[PDB]
Amino acid sequence: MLVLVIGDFHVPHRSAAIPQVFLDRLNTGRIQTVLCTGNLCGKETYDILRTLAREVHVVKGAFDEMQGLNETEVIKIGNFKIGLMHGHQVIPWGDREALAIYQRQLDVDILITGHTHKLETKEVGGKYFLNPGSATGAYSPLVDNPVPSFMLLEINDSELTIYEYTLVDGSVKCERVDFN
Repeated sequence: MLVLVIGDFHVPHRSAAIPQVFLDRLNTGRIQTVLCTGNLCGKETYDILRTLAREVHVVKGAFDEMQGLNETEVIKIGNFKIGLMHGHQVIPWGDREALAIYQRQLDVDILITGHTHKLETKEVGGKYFLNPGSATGAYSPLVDNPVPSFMLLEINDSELTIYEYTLVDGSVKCERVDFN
């Protein structure tokens, strides 16, 4: 099971484009599932996501207006129950304890959130908290210099691998995080 974790595409009145390199890479992968944190540019973004994987999941973002978008979603992949939400609702923002409360609320092994516009992989108390950052490196009050980012998860049962992709200084960088 290969899962593309992406989100935070658009900010109102600010134009952002997904880097072509990310698109070229994403277009050929055998990506089974897409978990999107929300904040889509519009229908164009959804069309793109539909091309990447058979199964696409999108939660409601701060600026999302698409009808039928749930605030939270829970998907089971391998041995992991995955919780997904935009993360603007987690107050205080990005706080470990606040996120922990939501993870417990959703009763999931993995909690995926965006909002911060900073990609982060963290394991706390045997639970995993993942943020893929902004795919387009969109403006955020929270971060001075956001960079385009996304995550690819390789899950085989209880084995979790995170591929953190970021575009820094015009050159793509990738880091691998292993969890058992």
